[PDB]
Amino acid sequence: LNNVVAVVTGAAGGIGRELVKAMKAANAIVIATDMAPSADVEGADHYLQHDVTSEAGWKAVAALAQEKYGRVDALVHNAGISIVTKFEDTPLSDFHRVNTVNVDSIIIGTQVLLPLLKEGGKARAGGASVVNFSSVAGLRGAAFNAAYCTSKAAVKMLSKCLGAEFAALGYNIRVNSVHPGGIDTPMLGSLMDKYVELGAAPSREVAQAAMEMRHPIGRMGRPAEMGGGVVYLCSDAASFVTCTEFVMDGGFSQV
Amino acid sequence: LNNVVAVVTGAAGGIGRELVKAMKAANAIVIATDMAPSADVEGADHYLQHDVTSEAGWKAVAALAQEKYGRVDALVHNAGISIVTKFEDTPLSDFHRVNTVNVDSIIIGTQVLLPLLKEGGKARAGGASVVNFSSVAGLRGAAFNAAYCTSKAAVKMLSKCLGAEFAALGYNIRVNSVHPGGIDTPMLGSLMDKYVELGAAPSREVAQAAMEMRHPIGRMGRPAEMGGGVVYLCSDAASFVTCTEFVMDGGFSQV
Amino acid sequence: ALNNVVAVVTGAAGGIGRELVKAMKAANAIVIATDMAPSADVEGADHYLQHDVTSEAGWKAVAALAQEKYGRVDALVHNAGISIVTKFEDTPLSDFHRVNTVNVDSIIIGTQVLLPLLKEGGKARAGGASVVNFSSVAGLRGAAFNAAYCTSKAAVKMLSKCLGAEFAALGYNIRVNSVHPGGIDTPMLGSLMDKYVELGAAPSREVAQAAMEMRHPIGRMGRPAEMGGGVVYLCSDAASFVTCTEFVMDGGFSQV
Amino acid sequence: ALNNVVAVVTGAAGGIGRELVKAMKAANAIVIATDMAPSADVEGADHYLQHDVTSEAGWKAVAALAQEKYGRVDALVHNAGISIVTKFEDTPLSDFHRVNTVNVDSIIIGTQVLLPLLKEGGKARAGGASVVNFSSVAGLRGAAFNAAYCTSKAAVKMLSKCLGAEFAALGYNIRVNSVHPGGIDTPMLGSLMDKYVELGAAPSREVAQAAMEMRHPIGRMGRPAEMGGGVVYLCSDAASFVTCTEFVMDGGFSQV
Repeated sequence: LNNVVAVVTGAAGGIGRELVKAMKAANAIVIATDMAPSADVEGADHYLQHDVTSEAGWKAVAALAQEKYGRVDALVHNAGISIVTKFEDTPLSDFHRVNTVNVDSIIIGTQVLLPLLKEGGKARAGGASVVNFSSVAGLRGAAFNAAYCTSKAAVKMLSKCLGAEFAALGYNIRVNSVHPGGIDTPMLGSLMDKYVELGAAPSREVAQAAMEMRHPIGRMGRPAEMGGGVVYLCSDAASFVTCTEFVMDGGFSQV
Repeated sequence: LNNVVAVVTGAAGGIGRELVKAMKAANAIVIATDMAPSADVEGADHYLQHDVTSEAGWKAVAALAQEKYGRVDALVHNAGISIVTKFEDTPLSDFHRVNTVNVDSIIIGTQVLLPLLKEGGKARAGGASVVNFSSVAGLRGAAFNAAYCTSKAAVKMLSKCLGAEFAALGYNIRVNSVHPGGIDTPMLGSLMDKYVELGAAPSREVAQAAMEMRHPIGRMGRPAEMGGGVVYLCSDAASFVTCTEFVMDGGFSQV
Repeated sequence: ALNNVVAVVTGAAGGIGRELVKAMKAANAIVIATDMAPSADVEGADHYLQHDVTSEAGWKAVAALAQEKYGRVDALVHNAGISIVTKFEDTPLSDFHRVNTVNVDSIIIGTQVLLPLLKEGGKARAGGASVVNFSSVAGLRGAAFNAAYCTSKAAVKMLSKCLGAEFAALGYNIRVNSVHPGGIDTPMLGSLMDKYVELGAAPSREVAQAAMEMRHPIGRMGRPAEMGGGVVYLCSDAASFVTCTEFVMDGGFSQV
Repeated sequence: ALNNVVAVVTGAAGGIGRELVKAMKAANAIVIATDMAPSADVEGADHYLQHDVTSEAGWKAVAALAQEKYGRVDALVHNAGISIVTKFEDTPLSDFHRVNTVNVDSIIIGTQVLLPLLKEGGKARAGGASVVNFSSVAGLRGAAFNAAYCTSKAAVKMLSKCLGAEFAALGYNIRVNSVHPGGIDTPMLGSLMDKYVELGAAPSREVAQAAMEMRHPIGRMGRPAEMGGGVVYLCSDAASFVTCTEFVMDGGFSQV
């Protein structure tokens, strides 16, 4: 990932934090972001208090990189929220509230960074790499998981839309969705806990008697293994990778 | 489909009326609902003017089935929109306008027809049949169908999540998904005008053939051909057909 | 709807074998049910023939009748299946080959011998002649102790769409549809778990059946009867435009 | 991280095969490259062998070189391919079988005989060893005049969701993965578009060439070289939690 201007949202969460530091490990010129003021950022040159649900937010991202590097050669649409809760008890406003961050996190972003992710596509042979974080829960939907699965199913599909159309409009901006599994983040630290609140679990360790084993590979993911193809995608390695479904899920779904 | 109190939104759609007709030879009690005040909706047995995202509107359709029968066996949504648009020029409103008529017509409407749906699986062994139309475009990427495909993707996914959640909470309601290709409808129609106005297809003759040749069946799907697959869905012959990418394309996808 | 439809169903004296015939006759299309059984008590099945489905000499004899007796086939039904449950490391090469042979080659030879009698299907119903390839969720998804089995099914799976696409824009009118049945109750499936326990993967045959049923959101397995109308539908012309399809009748099992 | 990783590589003299080699020694992993070709100057490759993959002999020709010289296999590769286009109704079952053993059996004795060293390959390495099989677009979506091919590449796809799932639930650390490439311009994929005239698929050769080009949302025909990158990933332990799943390098083809 040499001479590549990047950016990554949500990179102060479990997966987020690593993606920045293992993208300077990739030696890409990262810019980090998160909802928060400012704290400890490793590798990344610059940070922005960011919420992928804030249009004005995003501009600040464009105008920065604009001055800062004058191009954008990567984009990891990452920041997103996972929720588990009774459907005939969930409002429509909850349903949007998920999409807001997970789906319309991708769009307003990439619309704002569109003048930029142009320039970046041109100055590299492989292209401007665009990475959306869907899931396995966007591949296979889950029970009591209704609005969380429809999120990553759009984060599945929007990608195809973004690769093929951008290809259409000439641009060389590769787009590719991302499909993790039941990642060990403190988010999921209290999401099995929410399978409990819906009865399907006597205790927290009996729902944590499902997620690892729905994986053949037999264990909760770790937020380390996830950067490996993320750099890959962003780099002229995956030059010929568009529209794709990049899946790292312990063989969760195949089975 | 004996003793089938069944609901058919957008019954004045190209596909709409022909499902209405093709459920009568099966001998079902149809309920035609649409945006129009009253037309000659051929086949139906009770007609409503029905805004498909109006919450209190699905309470006038839950009203009648409650009135006349006190059960809902089948639930078929249909009123589904497609914009053709330049992704970077697309309003988010208009992105927000499609998830609403389509994806968000399920989250509301089922809840209001849910009371009479848990009745269906008690009145019928083969259960209660909920059919959100998805489509091929909500399976696979299609540029300048940028705000249309993501929709039916969740329409693809939720179907799953609902159907799964209901069966996990021992409702006898199954939920499937129909995925028609470029169906000889006034929807497959004048969107080839949009393509044209985009200046994206040269002519409709071109546009016709691009949507003709992506099916190696050559023809683009007659609305009554989808009749069979709907019927099967509703029946107790489809009592093991839940949460399915049961297809009807003529060859748009698998190749 | 099955009118005028001369059909060939294999594995007829099987479970899903018996039932397919029943429902097709219940729609009232001329079944020509076939199996390896020397003779078979099959409700309605207008015909019965000892037919080895790997054997060419087999489909020959199928075709003799279907020509002489109707001079066409309107619905070819490869239901003829075996299942092999075994560790890849221990699975002989030929075990792989015995399976594919019976479940893919079986299918291949007759869509080649009965292909003549299918081209008239191209003619006798505009709604094409209905090829009904029985894959499975093994054809859909993967499994431990089902190596050769799933691979075999996924050839069936794929062969279908090859035949959906070829037989189409060659003018031949023939739809090829792929049924992928989920857990279906037979002294086939009611004993395919034994093996996992025979291996020892599961302690008991109760537990063999446990996660079996629960791996479908619906929570149970399938009736032989609950595999009925899906063939009928494919063989019904309500779907003249429905080919290359994985017709998934598994109880959502795959999708979640 | 392709360091202290002993590979094995088939279809070596093949055009992609060659790209795959360079792009893995310039990552500093320990190559054992294999092919049937009599003579091969396989750039990057530490060792070349003359190997028949429809042969446990050929496969135990590999095994000794990894037996004697090293003591493990960390990245076995199965890269051989035949790419037949045939009329379904002009494929003998033999021509069906020829495209089995080179394409599917090759992966079996590759993985039955090398299984010990795959295990030994999975002990020093974190997320484990990987088998990174080579299917094809054909192996996922369908296409005409690829009957025996698109199956053969489907019988890859699935075999490996079998093999992925069977080893992990065996307490080995020996991952199994697959790629499905799109249109890669090679002499391997060379004048095969002539066939799409000898039958009559599209008028000429260069509009058959651009007919293949058309489909691709990416717009262009890939390169042999491009595969290697998405092969250099899967093998490394930074692609540890990638198993059973179908890593895709097609250029958008499948996705629209």
